[PDB]
Amino acid sequence: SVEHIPFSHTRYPEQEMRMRSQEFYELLNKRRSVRFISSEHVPMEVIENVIKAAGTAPSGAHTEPWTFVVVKDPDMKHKIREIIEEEEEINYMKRMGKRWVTDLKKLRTNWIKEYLDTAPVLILIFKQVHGFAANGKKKVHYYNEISVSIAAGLLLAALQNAGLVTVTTTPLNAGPRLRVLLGRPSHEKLLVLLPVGYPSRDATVPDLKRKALDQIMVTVHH
Amino acid sequence: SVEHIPFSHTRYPEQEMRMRSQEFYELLNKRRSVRFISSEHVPMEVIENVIKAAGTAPSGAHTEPWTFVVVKDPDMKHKIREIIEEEEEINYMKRMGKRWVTDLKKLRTNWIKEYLDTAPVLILIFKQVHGFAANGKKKVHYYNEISVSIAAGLLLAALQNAGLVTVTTTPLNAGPRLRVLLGRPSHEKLLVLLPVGYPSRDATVPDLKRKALDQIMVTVH
Ligand SMILES: Cc1cc2nc3c(=O)[nH]c(=O)nc-3n(C[C@H](O)[C@H](O)[C@H](O)COP(=O)(O)O)c2cc1C
Ligand SMILES: Cc1cc2nc3c(=O)[nH]c(=O)nc-3n(C[C@H](O)[C@H](O)[C@H](O)COP(=O)(O)O)c2cc1C
Ligand SMILES: N[C@@H](Cc1ccc(O)c(I)c1)C(=O)O
Ligand SMILES: N[C@@H](Cc1ccc(O)c(I)c1)C(=O)O
Repeated sequence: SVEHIPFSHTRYPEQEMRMRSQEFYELLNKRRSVRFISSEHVPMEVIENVIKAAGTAPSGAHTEPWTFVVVKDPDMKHKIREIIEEEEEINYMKRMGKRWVTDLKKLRTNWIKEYLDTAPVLILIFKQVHGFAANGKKKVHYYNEISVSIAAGLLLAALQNAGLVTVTTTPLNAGPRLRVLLGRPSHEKLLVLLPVGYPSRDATVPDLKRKALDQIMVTVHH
Repeated sequence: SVEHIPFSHTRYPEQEMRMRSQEFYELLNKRRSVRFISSEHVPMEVIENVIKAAGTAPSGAHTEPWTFVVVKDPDMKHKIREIIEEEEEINYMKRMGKRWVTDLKKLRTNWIKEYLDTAPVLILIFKQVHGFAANGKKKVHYYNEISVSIAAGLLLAALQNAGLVTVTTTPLNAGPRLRVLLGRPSHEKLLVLLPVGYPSRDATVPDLKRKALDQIMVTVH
């Protein structure tokens, strides 16, 4: 159907591979989810580059099932805020349940989300649960959720790389209202919302620790 | 429950932010899924650094619901190969269906997977659909699949950054046999399998193109 071509690869000497892999780990390790974000301007060129980076993700059968909806308009951001705070309040009060609520205590999150106003840019990542071809026939988006999550991962990496912060959020039950507000089609579903900017001078994060290597990696012999 | 501490941030001057974001895009853009992988040795230090990088992912309510199972043993890799080829053959013949099969023609994939033997290292990413606390009580892993996929994304980025290649694979219906072979617990499920190494001198990729920016980005006023 399409042509297959020689793959062109950039290879480093081993020592540099070692250093690169270490530095990249050290860089990503400094990524923390930040819930206090400055209103300070960020260059749209950088925002575009991080979205381009996300778009380089692999996807099931090459379907690229993602839409990155960018919101900079203050009225639109605030509209987004109110929807989310409204739904999250019901979430904390009742819909998540006691266990989940208890599970969140360590993070000190609640239903008020100031960052949705203060962050200069919001990125809403929509997955396309199926697509359409040019003739208007439906196309299957194999593993679209995983594919879009991988893209989101790349996006997260690209933000850290560029010196920006965010917090990956899942505004449970806000999806349908957000879809309508933002004029997205019925086959798109909000996956995560990323408020983007610099951290506030007064930003804090929970003193969480990541697992040791021997807690996430298992090597298997015979 | 735990303490909240000042967040420490590394910030660049804007111009450098621009250049960094561009270079990182250009680096990731050169990532392609590679299905022809050399048996040449790769430093385990690098493999560990890419797994460490994956492990830095955010996760729902801080649950880190992932297990990276590393396989270098040739017997064990071959065992993995046979399970997958066996299941994939049924997949192409019958289980995926005509539409999916047609959808894969452009990639020229079939049920034979030489890379599972030739790649010096296989990484099987397992999601923990729920976890256990130290007392043995069950813990909920909120959005574990998304959380693990995001980790996989970071892993993919880390591989490209270190000059390694792979192909993200989903060996449909091979999950249960693979979990048993590899001694993983019942609450772990194989998400993707990544064969890792250098590309074969003769590696090819389909001449696919990515969407234009204006095809993935929408700005809303
Ligand atoms: C969720 C997911 C599942 C995939 N499963 C397979 C697979 O089973 N076999 C395979 O050969 N490639 C698989 N791929 C790789 C895609 O076919 C590949 O990303 C796509 O063709 C675009 O190519 P690229 O990664 O070089 O940009 C998968 C990718 C994703 C995101
Ligand atoms: C799928 C997913 C959903 C998340 N949803 C939220 C959310 O709705 N609200 C929030 O404040 N943080 C959310 N987070 C962020 C996590 O709480 C955070 O990643 C975790 O506490 C560990 O913190 P760290 O990112 O700084 O390592 C989410 C993370 C993931 C992976
Ligand atoms: N897992 C099979 C088929 C396959 C292949 C590529 C792809 O993007 C998808 I979604 C499925 C295989 O490995 O051939
Ligand atoms: N979405 C809610 C609750 C929440 C918060 C953090 C988190 O890791 C998870 I999973 C859920 C909120 O944003 O507060």
